[PDB]
Amino acid sequence: MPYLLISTQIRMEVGPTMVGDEHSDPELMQQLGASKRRVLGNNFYEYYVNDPPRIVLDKLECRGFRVLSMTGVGQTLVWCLHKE
Amino acid sequence: MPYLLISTQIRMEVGPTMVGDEHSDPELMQQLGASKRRVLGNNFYEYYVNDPPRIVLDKLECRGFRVLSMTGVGQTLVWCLHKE
Amino acid sequence: MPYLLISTQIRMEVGPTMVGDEHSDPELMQQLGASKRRVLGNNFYEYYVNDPPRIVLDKLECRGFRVLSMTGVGQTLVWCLHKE
Amino acid sequence: MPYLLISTQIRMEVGPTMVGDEHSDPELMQQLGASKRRVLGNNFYEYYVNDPPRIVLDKLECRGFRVLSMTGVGQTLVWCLHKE
Amino acid sequence: RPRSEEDNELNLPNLAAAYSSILRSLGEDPQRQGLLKTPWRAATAMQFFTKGYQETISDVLNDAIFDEDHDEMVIVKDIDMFSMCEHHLVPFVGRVHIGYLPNKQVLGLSKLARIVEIYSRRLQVQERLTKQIAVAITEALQPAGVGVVIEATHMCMVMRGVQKMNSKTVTSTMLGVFREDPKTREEFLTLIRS
Amino acid sequence: RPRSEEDNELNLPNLAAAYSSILRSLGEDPQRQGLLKTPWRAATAMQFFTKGYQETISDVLNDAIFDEDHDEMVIVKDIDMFSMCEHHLVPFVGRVHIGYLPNKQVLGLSKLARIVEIYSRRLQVQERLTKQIAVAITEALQPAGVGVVIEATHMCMVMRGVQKMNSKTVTSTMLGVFREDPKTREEFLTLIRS
Amino acid sequence: RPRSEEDNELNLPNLAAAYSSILRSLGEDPQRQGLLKTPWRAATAMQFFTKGYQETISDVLNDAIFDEDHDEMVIVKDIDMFSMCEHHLVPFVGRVHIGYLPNKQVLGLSKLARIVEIYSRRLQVQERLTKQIAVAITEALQPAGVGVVIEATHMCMVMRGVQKMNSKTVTSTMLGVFREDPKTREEFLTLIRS
Amino acid sequence: RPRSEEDNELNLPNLAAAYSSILRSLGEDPQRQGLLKTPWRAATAMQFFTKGYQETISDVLNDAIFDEDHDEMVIVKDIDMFSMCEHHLVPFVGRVHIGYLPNKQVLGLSKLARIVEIYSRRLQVQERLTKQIAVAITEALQPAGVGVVIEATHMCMVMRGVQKMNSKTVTSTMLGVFREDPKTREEFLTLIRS
Amino acid sequence: RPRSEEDNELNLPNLAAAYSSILRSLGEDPQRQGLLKTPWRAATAMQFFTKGYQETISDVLNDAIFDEDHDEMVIVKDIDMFSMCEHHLVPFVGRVHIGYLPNKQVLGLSKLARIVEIYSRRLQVQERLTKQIAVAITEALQPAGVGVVIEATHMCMVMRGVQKMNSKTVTSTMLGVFREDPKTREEFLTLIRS
Amino acid sequence: RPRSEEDNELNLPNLAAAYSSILRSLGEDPQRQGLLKTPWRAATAMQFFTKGYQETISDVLNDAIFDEDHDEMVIVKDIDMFSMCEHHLVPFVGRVHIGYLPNKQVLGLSKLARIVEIYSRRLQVQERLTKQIAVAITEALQPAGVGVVIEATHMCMVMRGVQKMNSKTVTSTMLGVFREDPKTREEFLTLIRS
Amino acid sequence: RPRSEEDNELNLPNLAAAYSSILRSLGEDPQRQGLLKTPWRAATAMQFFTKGYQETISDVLNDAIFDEDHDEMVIVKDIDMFSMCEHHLVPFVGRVHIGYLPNKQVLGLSKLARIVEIYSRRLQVQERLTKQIAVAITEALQPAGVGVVIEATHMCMVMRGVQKMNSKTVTSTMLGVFREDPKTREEFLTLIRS
Amino acid sequence: RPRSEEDNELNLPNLAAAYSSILRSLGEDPQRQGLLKTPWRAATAMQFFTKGYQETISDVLNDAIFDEDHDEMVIVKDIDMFSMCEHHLVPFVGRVHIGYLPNKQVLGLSKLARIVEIYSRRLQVQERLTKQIAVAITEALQPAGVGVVIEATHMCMVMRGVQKMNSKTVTSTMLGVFREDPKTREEFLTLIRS
Ligand SMILES: C[C@H](O)[C@H](O)C1=Nc2c(nc(N)[nH]c2=O)NC1
Ligand SMILES: C[C@H](O)[C@H](O)C1=Nc2c(nc(N)[nH]c2=O)NC1
Ligand SMILES: C[C@H](O)[C@H](O)C1=Nc2c(nc(N)[nH]c2=O)NC1
Ligand SMILES: C[C@H](O)[C@H](O)C1=Nc2c(nc(N)[nH]c2=O)NC1
Ligand SMILES: C[C@H](O)[C@H](O)C1=Nc2c(nc(N)[nH]c2=O)NC1
Ligand SMILES: C[C@H](O)[C@H](O)C1=Nc2c(nc(N)[nH]c2=O)NC1
Ligand SMILES: C[C@H](O)[C@H](O)C1=Nc2c(nc(N)[nH]c2=O)NC1
Ligand SMILES: C[C@H](O)[C@H](O)C1=Nc2c(nc(N)[nH]c2=O)NC1
Ligand code: NA
Ligand code: NA
Ligand code: NA
Ligand code: NA
Ligand SMILES: [Zn+2]
Ligand SMILES: [Zn+2]
Ligand SMILES: [Zn+2]
Ligand SMILES: [Zn+2]
Ligand SMILES: [Zn+2]
Ligand SMILES: [Zn+2]
Ligand SMILES: [Zn+2]
Ligand SMILES: [Zn+2]
Repeated sequence: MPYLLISTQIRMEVGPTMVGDEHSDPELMQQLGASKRRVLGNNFYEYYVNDPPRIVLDKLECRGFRVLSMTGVGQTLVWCLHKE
Repeated sequence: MPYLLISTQIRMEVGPTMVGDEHSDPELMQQLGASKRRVLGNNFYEYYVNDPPRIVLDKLECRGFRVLSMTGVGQTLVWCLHKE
Repeated sequence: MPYLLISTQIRMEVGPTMVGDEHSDPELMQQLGASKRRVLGNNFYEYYVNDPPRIVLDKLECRGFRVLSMTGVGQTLVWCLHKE
Repeated sequence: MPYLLISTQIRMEVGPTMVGDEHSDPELMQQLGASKRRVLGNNFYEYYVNDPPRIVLDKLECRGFRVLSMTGVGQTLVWCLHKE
Repeated sequence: RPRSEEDNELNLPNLAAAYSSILRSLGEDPQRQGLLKTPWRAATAMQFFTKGYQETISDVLNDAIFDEDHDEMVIVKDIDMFSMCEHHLVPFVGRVHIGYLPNKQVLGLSKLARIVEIYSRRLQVQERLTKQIAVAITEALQPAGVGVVIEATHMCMVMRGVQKMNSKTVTSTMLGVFREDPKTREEFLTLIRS
Repeated sequence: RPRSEEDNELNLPNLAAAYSSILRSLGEDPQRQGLLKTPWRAATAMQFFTKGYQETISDVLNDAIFDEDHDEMVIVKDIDMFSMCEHHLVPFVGRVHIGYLPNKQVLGLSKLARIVEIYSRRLQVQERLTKQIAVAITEALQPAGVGVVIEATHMCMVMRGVQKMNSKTVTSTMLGVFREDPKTREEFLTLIRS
Repeated sequence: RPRSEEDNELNLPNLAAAYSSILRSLGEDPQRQGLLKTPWRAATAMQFFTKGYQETISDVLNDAIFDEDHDEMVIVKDIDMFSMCEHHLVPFVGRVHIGYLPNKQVLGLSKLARIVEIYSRRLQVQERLTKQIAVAITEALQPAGVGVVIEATHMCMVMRGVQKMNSKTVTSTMLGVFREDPKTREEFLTLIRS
Repeated sequence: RPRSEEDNELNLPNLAAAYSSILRSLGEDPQRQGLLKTPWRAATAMQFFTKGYQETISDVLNDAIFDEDHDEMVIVKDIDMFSMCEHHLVPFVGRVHIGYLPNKQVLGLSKLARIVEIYSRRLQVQERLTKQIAVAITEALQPAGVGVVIEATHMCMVMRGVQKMNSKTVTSTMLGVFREDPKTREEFLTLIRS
Repeated sequence: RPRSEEDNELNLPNLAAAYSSILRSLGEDPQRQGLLKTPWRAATAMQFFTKGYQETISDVLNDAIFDEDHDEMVIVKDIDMFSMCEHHLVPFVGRVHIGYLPNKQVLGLSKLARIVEIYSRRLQVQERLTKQIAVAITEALQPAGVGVVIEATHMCMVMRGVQKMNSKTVTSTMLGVFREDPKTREEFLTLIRS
Repeated sequence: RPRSEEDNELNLPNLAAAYSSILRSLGEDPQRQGLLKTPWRAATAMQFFTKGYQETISDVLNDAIFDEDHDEMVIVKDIDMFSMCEHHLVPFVGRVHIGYLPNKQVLGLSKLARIVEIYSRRLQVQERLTKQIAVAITEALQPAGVGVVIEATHMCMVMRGVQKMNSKTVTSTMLGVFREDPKTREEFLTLIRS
Repeated sequence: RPRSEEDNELNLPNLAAAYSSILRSLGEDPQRQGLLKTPWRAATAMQFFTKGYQETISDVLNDAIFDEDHDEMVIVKDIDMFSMCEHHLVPFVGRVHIGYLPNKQVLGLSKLARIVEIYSRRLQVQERLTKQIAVAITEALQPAGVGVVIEATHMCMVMRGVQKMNSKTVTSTMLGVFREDPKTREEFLTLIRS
Repeated sequence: RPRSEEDNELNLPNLAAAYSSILRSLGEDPQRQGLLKTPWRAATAMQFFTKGYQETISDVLNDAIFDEDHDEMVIVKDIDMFSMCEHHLVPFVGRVHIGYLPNKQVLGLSKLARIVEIYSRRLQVQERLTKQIAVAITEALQPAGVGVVIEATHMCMVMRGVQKMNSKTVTSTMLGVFREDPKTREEFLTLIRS
């Protein structure tokens, strides 16, 4: 599982940070301290942490990930990381 | 702390430039000449400088940071830098 | 001064292209054939050229710059170049 | 002429793909099979092809270009390629 | 378990008794010509205003239909709604606007209205009422998105307290693509207007 | 004798007890978070809706002023009014339009509105309310004529029973020249419009 | 004798002094930044609101013109008017509608408006204001008839006291044929509408 | 410390005195029939227009309720508001529209209105009034965002100075998500319309 | 004799000269870019505004047609009209409403409008304009009755002097059965509304 | 230097003479009863219409106040504006809407209106007037942004030429954040509506 | 005898020929793509606009029903109507309002509309159309009274000639009690409004 | 080459002859009183409706003015427009809304309207009309962008065929920044509303 996608809404200096979908690495999610939830309105589960994205990026560095690309879609900020 | 996220609103040729959240490196924030504040409406603190982003990018170069990705989200411009 | 930020509005196949703020390298601005101005409504000065961004990118290549990232913010296209 | 900018609107799986401005390399434009036109409302000429961007990207590979960055601005998708 | 017609018969006398007590406690004469049948009329009325307690969303929420051929926004606007605020037992009235984008399931247009009736005819809080309506639609259809807007006048704010006539309370719940997609939300918001 | 603040204190507990009882008789849990203070809030609310009983027209009807120099029609339209129908104890709300032609006595504009409040703030019947307002003005001023129109929405007709939304009840009292003179009545009716 | 510009100069300081006193008596700090020039701005404003006292109807009432060839109804409606009620010194604002049927004398349209300014710009009572306007036109023209209607919002009834927002006071004076002839009055009342 | 009822009693005579002085300084006769009780009526009125000083947001800002189950936009629109401009002591009136997206805390609908009353009933500046209402809601709820829009007519701009009738002043405060998210702001702006 | 195209040519230079003079007398520079052709444009425009002088009712008033078979009321409402007040040479604009009951002669609808153009396109006074239109129709048809109402805004009352924006002047001429019969006048007045 | 009262006295006769000349050149008789005082009234009127020339933005643009505590949008809409097009010397009238987002300096609400009066009361072109208002606000406040929209009716397009009644000209200037931020521009455009 | 489908077939070619000729005489090219089928479309359209000639009132005027039990006013308002003025062959469009008071015979509601269709779909004059409608109803029902009002926009007055946009022609026929009784006419005129 | 006055004289007879032919082919009697002058009136009218053919855009498109100092949106809305559909030769009427953002050249407001007249007064198709107006402005100004919206009623869709009254056809052309920038297009669309 080399590719990872994480995101945050509206403002970046504060969480929550979405870090995974239903088929995400359970161990990696646990390492990040992420909880699984299904927000009302969404027809899918998500893993999230209350940490700002910066903190989550540093944690992913430790697990050997690198930011390949970052983009904004709407008011949501998204990061594409690769296991390098 | 390898990853850094900075941003600026509306127009880039002028500040302020947001350079950090509550858990940002106090020393790095000081090196940049950033102040900490909590804008009315936001439920979080931020570090900012009156310098345009370009000036802040050159300063981060000196402290060993490199721009990995830049994106626009809404009317806000964001830069993802890595300690390389 | 390693980092540079240039931009163009609405459509890319035509200028003007914004190439600098008040504290931009006067020599580099001159090399690009840029003029300084302060558009009504803006509380800051800018350097611009009537060239489309492509032409400006080639010119910056000659002065040793490389595009690191490009993004859209609103209807404005922005390029982050580095002195490499 | 190392830098190139191409774009496509709304949906990517279909053309047309804009591949150049007035001062674009006539030979490269011809190699791509692009025509020159001036759409009503625009005060400039453009080079375009009916091919989807993917097809145009592969063709530029052959002429020695590499995608450096890709971004969205409005409903338009833009690619920044460099002669590498 | 939902309230029943039997429950209403057994409790009618106590209600009537309570209202009769209220009349005396206010300074009125329950014997007075135009007040004689009041205790029963007031009781019966209050039972009607809270008849939603004797219904369960399950019933209505089971008449969903499979249909993945109608990818379009469905809106039922200007649904009259009358409810009682649980805080003062005074009614708040206005309209409800529902909109949704289906995935594979659809709901009959009248059924949407019934959802509004089951929840609005209870002692309520506007925010709760709004969410309950939206949640019901969500759980019955698993839609791409749903929107619910309620615009009402709270009599306890016009007839008393802050006494702001003209004043209105609008509550809005946007779920799924109604929340994520700006094009979607703006469309719903426009199509429910004037 | 009119109701008093003391009366309200002594009766507040009984009212609260009655409302607490009603909650149980409806099937609700008076212990539930948002229903705890309800018995008191409903009671206090009901006392405010009927605060007209603690006032007497005598006070206000004694501030008439002599003036036979202003032979013109005086109208105070769009007076907001909130009342409770005595039949179901559900409120009916709307506006009151007052007009009169003085003889030798006039009444302060605000005083006209106070007449509306003293009577509307009781358990009522729209026809009675209309007449009381008119009779008050008549006995206080001995005017050449007086007109009183009331347009209201009865919640017990919208939220239940015949359930006619949009439906409005209008009551009109024309006295003296307002009744006799076609020019007079037509003028009043036009000046109180839109 | 009418008030004069000199009178306003001599009295400005006392007014300023009085308003400054009011500020302190309310609990404010007259030294506070945005309250420094207030005593003078308030005084000046009050003198402007009452500038009608420094004018006399005589002047305007002498520019009447002989003309018995224009037998038609003349109306000047929607004349904006701002006045101060003499009872609370709070303003009441609205519109004035004037109409008349000439005999042998006419009055310039702008002059009708000036009559409204002379009397409205004083401490007033809506009934008196209406009558004075009517009486002026009558004495200046000896018309077949004249009608004057005033629609206004009294701030002292919206911002306080009976606190009836939406509430409006209409005063109407019908003289001569405007009172006698039903066709005349109905016409005026229609032509001044919407 | 806030103003008190005792403060009003002690200061009433000085106010009355100052207004009586103003009457004389304007050219009027304080003895005149309809002006006798004016000095007290004006003073009493002025105290009422500034009764917000005798209240502190602390009281109202302490009745927040924990609730993270209602993720929806809450709006209370068309709140009538009457205030006094501190510059000329003339009133400005209009409406206030409030909206917010809660995080974990909610505020009673009537409480939002009380916040408006506390700040609007003081000598004010529209911009400051807008901010204070917004700041209050923020500090009391720590919401995801909040929006406050005020539309009012400044009598000092209509009755004098630039004298622009029809002219209105709108002030808008957008905080948090209301400022960041375009979908959010556009929604609030639509839901508070017509 | 009416004005002619030759008269306009001969006088154009003098007009242009007068306007050029006015520009200088106002403080402007007639040489300034956007003011060069002004003297001519202003003159030509002022000639157009007064083109009514070069026409005579005689022409139009000679196309009446015999017809005693159409005993019904004929109305042409909302005829746009633009005129210049002779007092200040500022334009007053609005609408004209015409109605008549024929005896034996009728007039083409477009001809009624042309009557308005011939008289409105001159230096005028609203009252005269109204009468001239009425008299023309009267003399051309000898009708059972005729009504003419003019509603207009006088720029010299909005842009200056009394400066009453919103203000409008209405003039009404009722002749024959339009004056005598209340049923007739009321009908015309209703049919010309909204 | 700006025009002066002295300049107006010296030039009044020349204006009067030019207008008197215009009357003759049009075919009228300057001696005619209602045209006698016209040359003076027209001249005086034209001077009033251009009284903006005797004022300089400098005065008003120096009453800016430091304040960085009010980060909110300030709008003053529906400012009545009357001007004269420099091309035909016919007036164009309508409304001006101003909005801005301050940085560290604010401007008194009435001052915004005065900026409109200084430039609108001159011979103008709608695009220039718009820009001048916007530039004045920009230079006096260095705001984060400013917006100015003018909607007017050009009499020279309604009363003549293309003769398009109903036709209106709208000019819009968006500076700073009002131009850059879609959220900002949309908000101003909504808040200035209906 | 009425026109027939056969007549339409025989004449269609000539009509098409005439329109084809018109195209050439206007400077157009009848061969041009979008003008090829025009000669036939125009002819067919013109035959439809005049289809009233192929119907006779007799048919419809024979379906009257005996009924003297319904003594009430019957009104069919807002009947869309499209006609062609016989003078310029340009259409005039608007609405027809019909009302009557029966004696012993009644007419089906839809039949009233058919009467409008038979007469409006011909080359017409608004006054004639009005009378024909009225006369048909009169002769078919011998009612106590009848009223017919037509409001329409004549394109030949908007698109050309006097070129008065906004302008409307209203024709009104009052027969029997609709003419004699003021109560009756006023009622009809009110009930057909807005 | 454009049509000429001479062409109209030579072709007027042929048109008149065709219309006379049409009258007989419809079943009417061209000798009938009110139909005698119709052939000439119909012809004259049709020539007026198509007078755009005798003009060339070149003339108007050459009066552009250099100006790069007015970076603001210019809109001219509610331009009345009357045209003839080329398919049925029945008119379609409504309004045109034009807006543009200049680069270095501007166009006189009245000139914009003249562009609409030159193209609308021809046999047309709404989509072509829209484009031609837009292209004209583009080619004359080389603007940053331009927007053209046309709202009209097609008589051939109301009076016949699908016969949909109320039905309107809207065509919209957005060029340059009006198409690219969402902020721009939304602004134009708002400013041209109500
Ligand atoms: C992803 C997909 O485009 C989205 O769920 C949809 N949105 C919409 C839709 N239909 C409408 N009318 N509006 C929408 O916003 N169908 C599908
Ligand atoms: C008898 C006398 O004419 C009658 O009482 C009056 N009617 C009226 C009046 N004033 C008005 N405005 N309207 C009336 O109907 N004053 C006196
Ligand atoms: C006696 C005479 O008929 C009466 O005074 C008039 N009334 C009227 C009038 N004109 C109008 N428009 N309305 C009237 O009521 N002219 C004269
Ligand atoms: C981040 C999250 O999507 C945002 O705080 C929310 N916005 C909104 C919301 N609810 C509504 N109705 N509108 C919003 O814009 N709930 C939450
Ligand atoms: C005397 C005769 O009845 C009177 O002149 C008429 N009045 C009227 C009329 N027709 C209408 N519509 N209204 C009238 O008032 N025809 C004739
Ligand atoms: C950059 C900053 O967020 C921006 O200048 C602002 N925009 C707005 C604001 N306030 C409002 N009401 N609307 C805005 O668009 N305050 C500040
Ligand atoms: C004579 C008799 O009263 C008269 O014909 C009637 N008029 C009327 C009526 N019904 C109505 N609704 N209106 C009338 O004016 N029925 C009968
Ligand atoms: C690129 C530049 O910002 C764009 O051409 C402009 N847009 C606009 C403008 N002015 C307005 N009012 N609206 C715009 O969208 N001036 C210039
Ligand atoms: Na976040
Ligand atoms: Na910035
Ligand atoms: Na560009
Ligand atoms: Na594409
Ligand atoms: Zn409540
Ligand atoms: Zn009831
Ligand atoms: Zn008062
Ligand atoms: Zn003020
Ligand atoms: Zn005048
Ligand atoms: Zn002009
Ligand atoms: Zn015609
Ligand atoms: Zn057609």
